Amino acid sequence: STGSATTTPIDSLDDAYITPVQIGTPAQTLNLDFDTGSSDLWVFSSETTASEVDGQTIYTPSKSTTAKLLSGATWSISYGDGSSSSGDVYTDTVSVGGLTVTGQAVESAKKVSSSFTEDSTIDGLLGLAFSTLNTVSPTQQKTFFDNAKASLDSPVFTADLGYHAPGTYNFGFIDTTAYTGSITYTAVSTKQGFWEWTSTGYAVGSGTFKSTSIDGIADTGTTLLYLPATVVSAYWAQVSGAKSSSSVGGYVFPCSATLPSFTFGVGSARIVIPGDYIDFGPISTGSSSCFGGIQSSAGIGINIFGDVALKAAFVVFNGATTPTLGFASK
Ligand SMILES: CNC1Cc2ccccc2C1
Repeated sequence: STGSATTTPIDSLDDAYITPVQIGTPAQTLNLDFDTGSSDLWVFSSETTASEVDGQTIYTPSKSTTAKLLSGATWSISYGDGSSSSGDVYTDTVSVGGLTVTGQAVESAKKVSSSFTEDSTIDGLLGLAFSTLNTVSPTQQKTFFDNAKASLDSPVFTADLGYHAPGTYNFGFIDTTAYTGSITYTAVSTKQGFWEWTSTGYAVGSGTFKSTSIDGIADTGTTLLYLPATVVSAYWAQVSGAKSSSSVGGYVFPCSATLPSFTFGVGSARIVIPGDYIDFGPISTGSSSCFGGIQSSAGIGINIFGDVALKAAFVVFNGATTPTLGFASK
């Protein structure tokens, strides 16, 4: 089998992407944030504290003839940005772009943190990291991809995120029309449960490429590109007036600037992030200070190749027995 679904930016900055997902019988369609940095499929629901729902579409398990309470199971997750959610668990039928999994764990939120409430466009998350990170207790549950894998034509999914435009998540096949050149594959460590890999270096604008190993994760659920402070300083030093602001929480730059590109290495290949992808707009409405899309990972403990990096590439998440990542230009 295969599946193919369009993913759409939630706003004009590409702060996140939402993909429609069918849950239950009859189908209830929710717009989920596909997150290769976590492993829980959770949704706003009829069980979510009413004061914490503000515009989201909710899953109502009592209206699904295929929903079954997963008795005794609970979940609780905290994300790198400080947000969190928790609740209980149902199993139900879940379909993405025509690909159906029966018996998928659908984690129903009883509580969500304020950042989720305040984002009316995101109805939940669909985790695509390794199932070893799934938070369901006492019986850990498998991701949608892990459940689908054996049925897929090939044990892969691909992320093709757009810049200020829709893109595509495919399951089970690699669309050879969706990229240019060849796909360069690179080794993955699953030891932390992430799609963790080592970039071979970087360049700023038209500058010379610096060969240096940068271990990080391919994370569709993170907006920005988080890299070591040395790399990030070298980038922003090429933008007149750019500075790290403790009050704002990262590098800012004059909105009048033209940003240089940023290149990262994948083996001997190179992915070029255009400068415009690094502009996240005014820090507050009407400000002439703009927020940068490349930020330091120093306070995080891991480098994160988030959407800013991934949207410059066609990305293959290869879930074969030895997983690997593939990157192509597009
Ligand atoms: C670090 N990324 C996590 C945190 C978050 C917040 C809003 C939407 C998605 C996600 C995944």
